[PDB]
Amino acid sequence: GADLADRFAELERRYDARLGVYVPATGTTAAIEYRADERFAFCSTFKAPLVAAVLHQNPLTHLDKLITYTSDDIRSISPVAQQHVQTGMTIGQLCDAAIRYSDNTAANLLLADLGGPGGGTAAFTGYLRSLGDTVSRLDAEEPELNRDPPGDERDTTTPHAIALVLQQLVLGNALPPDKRALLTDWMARNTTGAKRIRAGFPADWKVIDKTGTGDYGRANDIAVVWSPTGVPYVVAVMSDRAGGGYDAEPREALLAEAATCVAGVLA
Ligand code: NA
Repeated sequence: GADLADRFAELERRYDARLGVYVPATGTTAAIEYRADERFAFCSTFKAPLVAAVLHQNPLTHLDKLITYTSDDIRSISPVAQQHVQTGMTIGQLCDAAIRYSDNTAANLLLADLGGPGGGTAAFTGYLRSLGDTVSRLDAEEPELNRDPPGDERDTTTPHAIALVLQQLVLGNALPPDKRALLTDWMARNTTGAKRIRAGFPADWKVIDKTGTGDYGRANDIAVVWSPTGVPYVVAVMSDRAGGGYDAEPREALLAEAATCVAGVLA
């Protein structure tokens, strides 16, 4: 008799990694949970709820507010923002870049919009508290949030927590449907996750996601997937390879394989 947890454990051993998985239960399906209550660094996965917080806090007209910044605001990696130092970027453009290009400057600017220059990470955490998440915490802005040592609770979430956050944001009622549609669209057009959860699900499944990558071999992806018949699931996959040191290689393929196991039981 097979056991999916044993297969996740095999993946761990094969990649010399720690893997966390959460797929919330539905009316038709059991939860999938593997190290789901263990802490993993957010890395860039926080950018999706960040955009939700900004959407939540403001009228949609706020998307047109122009944010200006200088070259001294640029934090690697900022594929969009570093090309717009002269023009600035609107809040909407920043949300786009933060999700679709994992743009770090965009994320820091959004944190500043949310909670001001000193308060953004605290404001973000407070948004998660408002969704019922009492475990997650954001402490640093980009790029330091990717660099906490293993064991350090700063800048961490759990697969269970982030999955339930994403569930509420995309499938639930955390956002009104207009704002929900914007978040969903940005995630749907993400340029970063083709080799993660997307790679484990057949082509006839829709996948929207937000990736995260950091030190200690951290590679995460949080997604909402729809079956070919329109049935949605939230899939959170987190990993690290802390045993390898701060410069351990993040392994996208581990997330792809984890997602394959998930798809195998959801299909
Ligand atoms: Na400027």
